[PDB]
Parts: sequence; C-alpha cells; structure tokens
Amino acid sequence: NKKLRGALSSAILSEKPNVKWEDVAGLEGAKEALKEAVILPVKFPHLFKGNRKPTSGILLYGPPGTGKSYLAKAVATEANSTFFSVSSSDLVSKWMGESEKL
Amino acid sequence: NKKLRGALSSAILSEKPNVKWEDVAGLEGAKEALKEAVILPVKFPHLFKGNRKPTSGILLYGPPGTGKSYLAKAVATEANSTFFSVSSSDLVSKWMGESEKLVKQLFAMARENKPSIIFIDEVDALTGTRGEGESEASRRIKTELLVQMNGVGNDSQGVLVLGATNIPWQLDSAIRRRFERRIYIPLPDLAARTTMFEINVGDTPCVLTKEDYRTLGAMTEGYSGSDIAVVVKDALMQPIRKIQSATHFKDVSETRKLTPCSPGDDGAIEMSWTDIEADELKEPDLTIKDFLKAIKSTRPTVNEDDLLKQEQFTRDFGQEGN
Amino acid sequence: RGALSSAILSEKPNVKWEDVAGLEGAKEALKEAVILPVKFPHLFKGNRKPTSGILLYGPPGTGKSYLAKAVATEANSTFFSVSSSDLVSKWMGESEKLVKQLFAMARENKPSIIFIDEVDALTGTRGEGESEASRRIKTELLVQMNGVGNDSQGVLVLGATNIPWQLDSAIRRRFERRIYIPLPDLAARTTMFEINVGDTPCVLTKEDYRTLGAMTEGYSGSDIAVVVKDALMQPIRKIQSATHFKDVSETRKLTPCSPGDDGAIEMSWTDIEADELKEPDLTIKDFLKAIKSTRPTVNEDDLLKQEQFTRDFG
Amino acid sequence: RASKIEQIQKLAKYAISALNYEDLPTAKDELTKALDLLNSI
Amino acid sequence: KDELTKIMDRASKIEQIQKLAKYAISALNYEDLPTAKDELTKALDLLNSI
Amino acid sequence: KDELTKIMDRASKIEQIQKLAKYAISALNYEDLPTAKDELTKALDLLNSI
Amino acid sequence: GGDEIVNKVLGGXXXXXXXG
Ligand SMILES: Nc1ncnc2c1ncn2[C@@H]1O[C@H](COP(=O)(O)OP(=O)(O)O)[C@@H](O)[C@H]1O
Ligand SMILES: Nc1ncnc2c1ncn2[C@@H]1O[C@H](COP(=O)(O)OP(=O)(O)O)[C@@H](O)[C@H]1O
Ligand SMILES: Nc1ncnc2c1ncn2[C@@H]1O[C@H](COP(=O)(O)OP(=O)(O)O)[C@@H](O)[C@H]1O
Ligand code: BEF
Ligand code: BEF
Ligand SMILES: [Mg+2]
Ligand SMILES: [Mg+2]
Ligand SMILES: [Mg+2]
Repeated sequence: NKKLRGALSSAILSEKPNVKWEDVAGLEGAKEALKEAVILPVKFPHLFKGNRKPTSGILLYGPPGTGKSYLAKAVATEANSTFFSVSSSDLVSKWMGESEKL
Repeated sequence: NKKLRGALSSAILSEKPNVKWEDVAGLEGAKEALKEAVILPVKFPHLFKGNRKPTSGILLYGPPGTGKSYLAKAVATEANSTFFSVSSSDLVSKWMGESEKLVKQLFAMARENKPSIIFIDEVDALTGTRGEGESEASRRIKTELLVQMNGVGNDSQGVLVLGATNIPWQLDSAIRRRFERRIYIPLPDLAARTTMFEINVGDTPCVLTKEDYRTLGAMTEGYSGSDIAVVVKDALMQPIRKIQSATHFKDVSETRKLTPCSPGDDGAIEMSWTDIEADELKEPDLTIKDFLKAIKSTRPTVNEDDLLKQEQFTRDFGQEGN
Repeated sequence: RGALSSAILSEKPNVKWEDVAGLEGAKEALKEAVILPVKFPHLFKGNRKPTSGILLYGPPGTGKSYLAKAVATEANSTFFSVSSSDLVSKWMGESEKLVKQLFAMARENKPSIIFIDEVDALTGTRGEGESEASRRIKTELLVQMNGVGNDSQGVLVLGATNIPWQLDSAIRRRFERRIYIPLPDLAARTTMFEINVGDTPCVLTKEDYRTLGAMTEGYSGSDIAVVVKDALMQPIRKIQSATHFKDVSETRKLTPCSPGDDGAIEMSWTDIEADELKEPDLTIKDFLKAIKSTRPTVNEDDLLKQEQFTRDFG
Repeated sequence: RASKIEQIQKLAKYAISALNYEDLPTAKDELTKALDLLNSI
Repeated sequence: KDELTKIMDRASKIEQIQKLAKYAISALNYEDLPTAKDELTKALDLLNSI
Repeated sequence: KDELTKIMDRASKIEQIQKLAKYAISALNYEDLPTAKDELTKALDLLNSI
Repeated sequence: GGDEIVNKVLGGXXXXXXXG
C-alpha cells in the first residue's frame, strides 16, 4: 500500500514546463483535438451531459523528432490538471506480480 | 507441530461423492487394476502374505477429459479407507522448511491412518524433471517426494499414491520409476459411448431405444466423456427451449397437463408459459432429433496431436487401459 | 538438539549381502570400507588411510538405497539416514547448528556412518539460489567433510544420486570414491529373479530363469520386482476368473480347471472359506505376460549422460 | 429369441473361461455350439 | 529364446481369441448378429490355427 | 445412415426456411419490402422443395 | 534472528529469501 504509492508519487510532475500552444508549429488537427479533449471537460462540463462523452485516449504517432513529446509538454503546461508521466522503469518491477499492481 | 496436522486435516474429504463402478463406462483394465489395488488388501488379507505385496502407486494418464478424476471419485467412494486429496496449494508454504515438513507430516498421517490413499491430481506441477525449474521448491519437493515414496527408513507399506495427469512425458524419471503402474485411459470406444449415453440420460422419459443409442454412439466419432456429458446436458435442456420459444399449447390427457404443439389444433390456446403455474407441466419427451442437434452444435475438444503424444508415451513406457 | 531423534533408524531392515544381486565391486568396496577398520584396526594408520568418502550414482532404480539398506543391516554401526528435511529450518543460523550438532552426535557415537540420500538437494551449484540456506550449508558441509585429519576413526559419509552431473564440484572432489552402479547383467538378472521369487512354489527351472533374463533386455531392478509382483498376482486373477472349480486330494482344497472336465463343480469363489483354496502354480506364460505388460522405465538419454559422466570423472 | 441369443454369450463366456486353462477342447466346442446357434437365429 | 517365442506366441493367440469372443458378446448386446457371427468366427478359425 | 441423412436433410431445410422468415421479419423493421418479399419467397419455394 | 520468508523473482525462477 504505502510502498506502491511512495514509488508512484515520483511520476507526478509539478514543475509545469512552460511550453504554450504557440510554441508548436503546424499540427492543426492534433492541436484542435488535444485542445478540446483537455480544455472542454475542464472549462465547460455542462456540454458533456449524458449521451456526449469526451475522448478517452489519444495516440500520437509518426517519425521520431516531430514534436510529439513537445505537444505533450504543451498539454501538460496548459492542462490545469494532474499529469502522470510514466515510463518503463516506473511500472516494470523485479518481483513476481508487482508490475500489474503498479 | 500440531498446526501442520490442523492444516493437513482439510485434505481428508468426508463428502463421499456417490460414483460407483457401474457409473464408469468402459476402462475395464483400469477398473480391474484399481480393484486389485484397493479392494483386495482389505477384503482378503490372507493372500498378501510373505513375498506377495500390493501395488504402491498407480499413474493414470491420457487426453484431457477421459475419466481420471472420475475413477479417483469411484475409488474414494468404494475404497472404504482414508482418501487424501492434495494438490500444489496444500504442500507449498511461504516459510522455509515448511514446504517439506508438510509433505513429511502428510505421509506420516497416511502411514498412521493405514490403509490410506493419497490422490495427487496433476502430478506434473510438482514433478518438473528437475533440470531447469526453481531450485529450492523443485529440488526439495521432488527429493522429499522420492524419500517419502520409498526412501530407506520409511517403509511405505499399505499406502497407495494415485496420480492423474494430462502431461505424462514431463514427469521426472525417478517419479516415473516410483509409479510402478502406468495406466493409459484412452478416448472411449463405441460400446463405452453407448453405455455412457445410457448412464447420462438416466430415468428421463424418452422415446429412445437401444438402436437409437447405438446410432448416437456411431455418430459421436472421436468425442470424449465430458463432450458426451455436455451433449446430454444440451439435449436435456432442449425441451426447456421448446417450452420457452413456442405458443399455442394444448391440454393432453389431470389438472390441465398442457403441452406446446403446432399452431392450430384441438384447443390451441395462445398464451405464455410464464403464466402457467407449476405441476401442470407436460414437457415434450426427448427424441433423436434433440440429440442430433446437440451433436451438430457441440464440437469435440481433443485434437489429433496430443493423441500421438499419448501413443508415443504408451509405446515407450505405458500399458493399455482398454 | 532433540529434534534429530528421527534421523537414526532402529528398525535395521533385513537385507543381507546375498540379497543384493550383482554389483560385486561396489559390494566389496563397501564391505572393506565398513568392515576392515573394525576388523583389523592396525591396518589403517598413517599413510594407508581408509576411505572417508563413498559416492554411488547411475540410472534411477539400480540398487543404491538397497546397498545402503544392506550396509545398515550388516554394518553393526550407528546409521544416520538423514536428508534435507532435517537440515533446514525457518530461522537463521539453526540451519548451520543442525549440521554442527549432527556431526557432533556422529562423532560422539563413533563408529557411525552418515548416509545422505539425494545429495543434489543440498548442491544447487549456487547459481542464483537461496543464499543462507544453500551456500552456508554447502560451506558447512565442506568444512565438516574435512575429517581427513579430524575424523580418521569414526564417521563415513555416503551418497546416492540419480543425476550426478548437476552436483557441486567441491563436494564431488571431496567424495574420493565414486562408484558407477550400472544396469545388471544376465547372471544378476537370473539371481534377482531367484531372490524375488524366493520360497514361492513354482515349476520354473534354471533354463527358465536364464531365458527370462534373456527376455529382460535392458530391464532394471524395480522393473524385475514389479514383473515378479505381477507374476505373483496372476494366480489371484485366475482364481477371480471363477469357472468349474475342482477339488484336489487335504480337506477340500479346490482348484479351478478347464470348462468341461471330470468333477467340474460349477460354483463361485467367494462362497468358500479361507485356507482351503489350492491356488494354481507359477508357469512361464504368466511371466511372459508380465514381461509383455511391464515396460522398461529407463531411456537412452540417461544412459548416454551416465556414460559421459563416468568417462569424464571415472 | 432373446433366450437363444443369451445362450450364445453364456457359451462364449465358458469358452473364454476355458482358455484360461489352455483347454482348447472345451473351447473349440462351446465357441462352436454357440456359433451354430447364432445361425439358428 | 525359441521355446519362449513358442509359449508367448500361442499365449498371444489365445489372448486374441478371448478378445474376439468378448467383442462378439459385447456385440449381441445390440442384437448385432453380423459383427457377432464374424468375430465368433475369426476367433474359432484362429483356435484351429493353434 | 441413409435414413439419418434423410431426417437431418429435411430438418436442415426446415431450419433454413425458419431462418429466412426471421430475416424477412427483421427486414420489415426498416419497412424494407424488397428484402422481405424476397426472403419470404426464397423460403416458401423451399417449403415446396420439401 | 527471526523467521526467514521465501519470495519469488523473475528472470528471462529463484528464491530471494527476504527475512524480517
Ligand atoms: N512543431 C514543432 N514546434 C516546435 N518544436 C518542435 C516541433 N517539432 C519538433 N520540435 C523540437 O524537436 C524536439 C523533438 O521533440 P520530441 O517530441 O521529444 O521528439 P520525439 O518525441 O519524436 O523524440 C523537441 O525538443 C522540440 O523542441
Ligand atoms: N469414462 C467416463 N465414464 C463416466 N463418466 C465420464 C467418463 N468420462 C467423463 N465422464 C463424465 O464427464 C466428467 C468429466 O470427467 P472427469 O472425471 O472430470 O475427468 P478429468 O479427470 O479429466 O478431470 C465426469 O465428471 C463425468 O461426469
Ligand atoms: N541388486 C539388487 N538386488 C535385489 N533387488 C534389487 C537390486 N537392485 C534393485 N532391486 C530392486 O529394485 C528396487 C530398487 O532399490 P531401492 O532401494 O528401492 O531404490 P533405489 O535403487 O532407487 O535406491 C529394490 O528395492 C528391489 O526391489
Ligand atoms: F481433464 Be482430465 F483431468 F484428463
Ligand atoms: F535409484 Be533410486 F531411485 F534411488
Ligand atoms: Mg517522445
Ligand atoms: Mg482429472
Ligand atoms: Mg534410492
């Protein structure tokens, strides 16, 4: 209980790296989709009532070095919500049946 | 020292599952070997004196779903002795040394309550040929199993170690040496399938005859015992679907014993079966069409490669179980 | 402490030296190593030191524990038949204290002999195993097997192993005598059949035992024992096939015969009381049926691995 | 009819029981009295 | 070895004759005269082959 | 075997007729007369093929 | 010391006995 939360508390970032939406060039459709899916349920929660639900997962694929992590930094900057930045070293553990609990 | 016996006392079942020797369809050689293993040393103790000793281990192996657990239930029913049903959850412990002290206390209780039967289902989980597995559990459990099976200063006399596994080739060579009776339980033949249909149908009122059961056994080509059990279950559940998905009932012959039939008859009352209260229920009897539909719906489970592996194991180190 | 009261046996299983069929070199080596320091104590002093380590290996089920039982019978010495169950505990340090007090009691009870069955349960080659219950126990056994100057008179360690190539090289070098127990030859097969039949009445002759041993090509001792057990159980199955019983000669000793004979009393077999059933006699056909039924329990991979091990450490 | 077919099994059993003493005589006979009767059916 | 081949060979034939008879019996249990009249025969011929 | 082929063969056709009728019904649930008038027909012809 | 508890690890098994 305490060990898993103490290991996963380091995944939350509170530094808030200042990358605005104007710091990314192009990517208009990805900008619009990420903008609505992170801004609109936080800003106007009365628009999604019942039948209409927000997006529950976005995959950003492409060539390496195209601004995917930069776009994620922009979302983490102007998200105004909790951001979890996990990787392979924080989920995979040495013991048997420990990664799934993580 | 008493907590180990308190934990191991939950492995002695007292429910006595009513499975007799007439319930098992076929497997006459395996039934005769189990009879001469358990029934004879308690009924006729004046024959096993001197250099004549009873069997001290029987390995039942075959395809999945052939009746090894059913013969174990029949032995536990007709044995009139202490039956130990252990597995990998009753021997492996969290501490160090308890994983062998539990096996030692289990064999001590089996020798204290002689005549007793130890039935280890899925012996391939504990015996993994000690070449690559986990060092502590594998080596210590396998060596303690060998020592408690024969050893030197143990003298296991009167106990029987039954084992039922689907993977007989993945056993340790020393464990295969310990199991002195390798009995292959195969897929059932035509007469075994017909007697299994006769057993599984039971006292349900049906229009089926012996020729109908013979044609059913000729139709089920390559089926297993669990497959025969589930096609019997599907054919028995078929009148419930007949009384559910039909209208226009008709009173036949008795406080309104009404039966679903074709729409339009002598009193085809259009209502629902949910409004009909109990005991005015005359369900349609079983025919060969319901069992044919059950055969057409349900598919055999056992493939034709594991049969080749079991055949290779029989021709290597195995007997036949008829 | 007092928990080691089960490692010693007081039963003394009656297995003499004549019961062990074959294995003449291993038998004479164990015989001299257990008898001659007790027989002639002046013969072993200084340079001509007795054997302090004996190791037995080979295919599974060849007579290693049987030879240990024969030593425990005809040794007249304290037998310590202990394994890995009485050496490891839940606590720390007691796993070393158990071996320490074991060797202390074995030195106090001289002349004694320690037989460790399945010594590979203590030698996991310490790859990535349990440290406090593997490596410290192995080093404790290595420093307690240093009785080449300490235990010159007294204890003697044994060993029986089915898979000897997965053994620690330090304890392999500490075991100075490594005897390979092979599959028995034809004469050992014939005298093993003669021993396993014993006082049971039969019509089998020496030529019948010789052709039985010639039929058993590649069989083992436990396979010969279960073949003898099946041949003993076959007249009970012939009595169970009850049809047309017939009395022979005292006080109504019945015997089943062929269907249609003189005096074929057609009755059952459970209606007759005990001690008046003249059972049929052991032919060679039931032995041949037991040969056709029972299969050899050993394969060819274990034999070539045993050959590789004895050609690497003979 | 049913009694006649049963009397074959009764025979063919005795025959089996007979071979258990290698008694070919009895066997070759009962296995025969039986067969003839299955043709009498 | 050859005397053993002889006793085992005849013992094997006898086992086969008994098997065929048992199959024949099992067959009549469905009134299947066809199978019966055949196995009861393959068996008999073989008892003469002895 | 051949009498079995006969009962199963007709039983199979009846199942197909009922399937086509069920499809036809399902079709009217969109007012799709086209499909309907067809499946209700492929079905009927087949009940005459019986 | 106290009791010694056997655990399990993953390779690519063993017994890392983490006692109390
Ligand atoms: N559209 C863009 N606008 C601004 N900077 C960009 C853009 N695309 C790439 N970059 C720069 O390129 C670098 C690569 O970013 P990143 O998303 O981490 O690449 P990847 O995730 O593919 O390794 C970043 O440091 C970023 O500053
Ligand atoms: N040979 C058989 N005789 C009678 N019933 C059988 C036979 N084989 C299977 N069954 C039925 O199907 C079930 C499945 O067999 P089961 O004993 O569970 O096999 P297993 O040992 O593979 O687990 C049995 O419980 C029984 O109801
Ligand atoms: N030399 C032998 N003499 C007599 N019987 C033997 C011999 N070797 C093997 N056997 C038979 O095979 C068994 C194998 O020996 P046993 O001590 O039980 O196990 P192990 O050889 O595997 O240590 C013996 O108990 C006995 O029945
Ligand atoms: F599925 Be069973 F145990 F063969
Ligand atoms: F060779 Be035995 F199984 F110890
Ligand atoms: Mg990136
Ligand atoms: Mg099972
Ligand atoms: Mg042994």
